[PDB]
Amino acid sequence: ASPEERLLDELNNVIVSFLCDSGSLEVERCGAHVFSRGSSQPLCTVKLRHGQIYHLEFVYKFLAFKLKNCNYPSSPVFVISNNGLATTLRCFLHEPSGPCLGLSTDVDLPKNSIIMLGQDDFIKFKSPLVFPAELDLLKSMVVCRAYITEHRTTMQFLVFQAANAQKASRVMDMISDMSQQLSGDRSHFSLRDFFRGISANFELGKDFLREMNTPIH
Repeated sequence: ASPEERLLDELNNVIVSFLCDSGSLEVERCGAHVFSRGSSQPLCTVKLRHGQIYHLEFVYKFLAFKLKNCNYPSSPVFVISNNGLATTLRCFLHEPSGPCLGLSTDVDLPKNSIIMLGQDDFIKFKSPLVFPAELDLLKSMVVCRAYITEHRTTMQFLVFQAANAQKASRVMDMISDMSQQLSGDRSHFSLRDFFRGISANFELGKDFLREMNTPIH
C-alpha cells in the first residue's frame, strides 16, 4: 500500500501545514481502512487550543481537491467534539448519539456535543454574510477560533477576507503562474488551478492565508 500511503501522507501534511500558521500544532495520525467505505477511522486528530484560529475551509477544500484528483468518490468530513477534557478536530475522508450542532457565529460546545462540517457548509455559512462576488474561497474563507476555558467551550466561526486587494491579487498571480508552468491568462483561473499551484509550492499557500486576514463587517 505505497500509493495509498503517499496520498494519506500528503493529506495529513496539508492539515499540518495549513490548519494554523504558528506554534506547536498537536496533530495525531493513525489502519488500511481510512479510505474504506463505511469505516469510522479518521485520517488524523488535532487537539484544539484556546485562542487559536483554524483554517477549516481552506484545508477542507484542499483535501477535497486531492481526493478528486485520485478518483476517490467521497468528500471529507470534519468533526469537532468536546469530551469534557479537550476539544478535538477529527478529519475523516468520508462520512463516518450526542447532540450534533450546526454552523453559526458562536457554537457553544458542551461535553459530548459535536459539530459536523461538510462540503457545502462553508458556502452556506458565508452566503448571507458576503456579496455574491466574494462567495468563493479565493475571496472569503471561513475559519474557526477556538474558545476553550474550564467553564465554557465555544467554536467561533468567522469569515476572513484580504484587507489589501492588490497584494491578494499578486499572490493569485504567483499561484496562477505556477499552475500555468506545470501545465505549459487570468480568465480560466479555477479552484483547481489554485490548489495545483499551491501543491507545487506550499509557500504560496502560506502567502494566501497570510493575506486573508480581516474579518468581514
